[PDB]
Order: sequence, then structure tokens, then C-alpha cells
Amino acid sequence: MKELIYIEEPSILFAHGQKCTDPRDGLALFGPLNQIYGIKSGVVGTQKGLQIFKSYLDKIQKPIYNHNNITRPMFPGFEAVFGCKWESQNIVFKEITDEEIRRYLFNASTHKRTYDLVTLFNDKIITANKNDEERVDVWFVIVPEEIYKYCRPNSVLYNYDAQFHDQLKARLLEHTIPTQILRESTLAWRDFKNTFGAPIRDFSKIEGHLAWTISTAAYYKAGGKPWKLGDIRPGVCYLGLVYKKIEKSKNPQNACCAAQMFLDNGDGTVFKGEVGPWYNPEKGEYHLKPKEAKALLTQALESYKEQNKSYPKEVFIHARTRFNDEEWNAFNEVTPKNTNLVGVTITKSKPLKLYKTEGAFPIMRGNAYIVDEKKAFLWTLGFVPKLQSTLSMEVPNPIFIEINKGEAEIQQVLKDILALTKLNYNACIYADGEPVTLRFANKIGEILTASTEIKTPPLAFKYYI
Amino acid sequence: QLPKTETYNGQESIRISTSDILSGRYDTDFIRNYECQRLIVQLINKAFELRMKDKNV
DNA sequence: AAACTATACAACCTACTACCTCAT
RNA sequence: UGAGGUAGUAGGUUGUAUAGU
Repeated sequence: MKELIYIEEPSILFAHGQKCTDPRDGLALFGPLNQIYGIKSGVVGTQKGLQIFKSYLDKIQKPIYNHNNITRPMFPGFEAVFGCKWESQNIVFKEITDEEIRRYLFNASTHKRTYDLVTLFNDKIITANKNDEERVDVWFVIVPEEIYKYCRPNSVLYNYDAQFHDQLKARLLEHTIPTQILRESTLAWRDFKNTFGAPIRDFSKIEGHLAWTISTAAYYKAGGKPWKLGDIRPGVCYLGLVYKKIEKSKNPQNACCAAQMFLDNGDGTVFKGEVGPWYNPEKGEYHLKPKEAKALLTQALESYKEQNKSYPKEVFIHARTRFNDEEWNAFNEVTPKNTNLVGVTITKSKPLKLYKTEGAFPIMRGNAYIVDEKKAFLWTLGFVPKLQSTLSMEVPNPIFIEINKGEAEIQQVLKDILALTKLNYNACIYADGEPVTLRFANKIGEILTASTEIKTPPLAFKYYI
Repeated sequence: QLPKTETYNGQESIRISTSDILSGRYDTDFIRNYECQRLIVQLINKAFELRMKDKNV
């Protein structure tokens, strides 16, 4: 009669080699592993967006509270949590004229409006950082709410993407500029109400999470590392491989695969997987032909050699589709004899809703259900006692894992993907269902698919999230 | 529903035990084991649908 | 030069892989 | 962030238009 084995909650390092389990509390108690000297904020938008951003930044400077620190901890101030200084001075601001917005408004199809506005923001940023002597580590794009609302892809009065920030980061990728788009209603909800007379973007109780996420994104895009993983073996390389497909009309989507790589720290070195005009969208089974497979493997091995000087002893591959024999055979012979290759598939569509007899509490996060040596389940979502709440909503749903090829311990990959689920940077949540190698996967695929015209994307992460 | 079925002879029918199918110990040229279990789950789904439509819901 | 007749991929018969959005 | 909404095919069923000696 089977049971559910337990996997311990993974730990994340912090300042002075300190080990915690929560990123927010660990940051508030210890801070980052490595310090940066200071950041300089740059903003593009109207003067209303400028004063809104200034008000929100000085509010962030103050220690702000929430309902209770058990679930949503209070913000102790950016200086006290990161050791870096944020100021409302030495800020570079570029204004966008609302008359140009009015001129661009009355166009017929919203796609060309999206294109011209995105290009205007792009070359405004390029002009701003190519003439101004003051260095800007992070540019803050304060998009207006009505631009996000009335210029939607299906709003009613080809490689370019209709999403604003997708095209923004895609065409800003070719100049190595860390940018972060800020929606106006997110940080101007005080004066923003709905038609009834209520803030539909309400943060009357929850703005501490907003401050936490914004602050950690600003520190991460600056260059400093907020937190890393605790235990990494000498010679293990994670390869979270993207298998997200776009629906790019009659243009051959084929395989828009990319790959994330974690080797020694939380550093991600994404190298662009090929578009690969083989296997036209009628053939979308993600079966990688051997030349591109060995090219991607060579990219991963060369990055590992550049960052580590030593040959890896084991390659961990994370994906979401089934793996065919010839792809793994191509993956095998390039790898040396000493190393090991194993592939893991993560999926959500498998239903398994574990309910509770008494009380109204969900499955505690960390339970592992083992069906066979190959197939297993991991409950990365649900209740966690450090939070005293559930990270999931209603009933949590697990991620069905399955090792295809190669010999490895199932609990080893279970705890390893559990550790990989803790490295979310864009949102400072405790954990997410999909691992961060798969969480960043869809977004970075959307970034790369919005600009075919690039050929060597930077392998950092500041220009993506 | 089929009045011409009265002349059917049962020798032409072929029966396969489900024990080796569910234990993974049946494999013939006529039906693949994967195809056999696909037929099984299809039969389960269709019978379940007909059972709830007989519930008058 | 021509008898049988399947051939050589091919259009499709129920449910597998992934998207995209609707609002909590 | 998770449960409803949706085009389209795994892979072997049976209909288009042949040509094999």
C-alpha cells in the first residue's frame, strides 16, 4: 500500500553564507550575496508618469507595512534590505508628448500603432543612452494605462509581435540595456478607480508584495545577485529546454526551442536554439534533428567550459514533451564517456487532485508521489507552513515528472527540481508550480520570437524579465 | 435495430482475454498492445457516457 | 502485350501534445 | 495561477487516382 514520500524544503543562500528558506525574509534579515555600489534609475513617459514614479519610489524608500508578516512580510526599505541606495535625484527622464499619442490614436489598425509607438520608445531609449553621460543601469518604461487598454491586439475602437513589452525587449536586445516596463495603474492605484467608484487594481492590503517584487527586480537587473542555490554538485549542469511553439501563420514555426542553463549558481546562460526550417508546422513534434541538437549541446558545453574550466559530470535536461530515440542518440555521442545525460519532462495537463478529509486545508507543498522508477509526481504547490498559507489556489495540482533515458535517482531529480522552483526573480513569490527554467522558458521564447532580425542575443537575463 | 443480424454465426468472432492485456503480457499481429489498451479506454469512456445519459440527467 | 489486384502513400476516426485568456 | 476555451494532430482507420508486368 503506497504512501507519499516527503522531500525537504530546499534552501537558498544569502549574505555572509547564511541559509534560509524564504527569499523575502532572508533578504530582510541578511541581504544579497554580492553588493553593488549603487543604481541610477532612468524613466521614459509623461511628466505625470514621472511624478507617479517619484511618489512610488519615495514610498518604497519608507518602510511600508501590510496586514501581517506571516504571509506577506513588510518592506524594511530598499537600503535596509539590499545595502544599495535608491534616490529621487540623479534620475534621467525623457518625456513623451501626449500630442503624438493623439496623432497615433486615430489610426485604423492598431498593429501599426503598436509598431510606431514601440519603435518610438525604442529609439527614444537608444538616443537617451547614446548621448547622456549619466549611466542608467535600469530604464523604467512607465506606459500609460489607456495605451495598454485601447491598443490591445484585439482592441476595437509579420514577425513583429503585437505585445508591447515583447517587442520592446526584442528590439532592445541588440544593445544590452536592462529595461523593465512598469504599468501605470500598478503604481498609481491610489488615484485609479473603476466606473463604479472602486479601484479594480486594488492594493489596499497587498502593496508590500508589489514593493518587494519591484525592489528585487530592480536589484537583479542592476547586476547584483539576490540569492543563489545552496548545494550544487561538482559537475552537474541543468538544461531547462524551451519547447513552446508560436502560431506564426504560414511562416515556418517548426521548432522555436531555446534553452536555459544553471551550472554553479543562479546564473542563466540562454543560447538561442535554432529556428530550424525543417519539419514545417504540420510536423510539430519537437523532434530535434541531430545537427541542431549537437550544436545546442556544444553551446552548453562551451558555456560550461568558459564558466567552469572543467568538464561536467552529469547533464540535467528539463523539457515538457516526449523525447524520441534519435534525438537522444544525437545527444549521446557528442557528450564524453565520463558524463551522464538524462532527460526530464514536466507537464501540467495530467490531472491529479488530492483532497483532504477534515478541515479546509490543501496538500502541504513538498509531497512526492512515486508511481514507478521512471514516472513520479511532485507537489510543488499547496500549503507551506513557513507561509502559513497555500501558494496554490483552491486545490493544488502537481507536475507529472518522468525520466526518459539514462540512469539516475528519482528522488535526486525530485529534490533538484524542487530547488530549481525557488529561483524566481521577476516575481518575489515563495515558489511557483513550473520550475524557473520552464517559467522563464515561455517568456524568453516570446521575446526571441518577436524579432527574427537578431542573430546573437545576449545570454544574460536582465534584458528579458 | 439490424434485422439482418439474425444469421450471424459466432465462430467468426475472436475473443482475447483481458488479463494478459492489462498485465502487458499480450501482443499479437492483429492488435497492438497499445492499440488494445486504447480500445479499452475508448470502450470505458463510451460506456460511461451512455451510462450517464441513461441516468436522465 | 495483358490477366487480378493489391499498390503508395493518404484523408481522415476518436482523443494526445501544446496554446491563450478570464477573471478569482 | 488555475480551470474553462480552442485549433490541430500522435498513428494507424479506409477513400482519391493510379500502373505493375
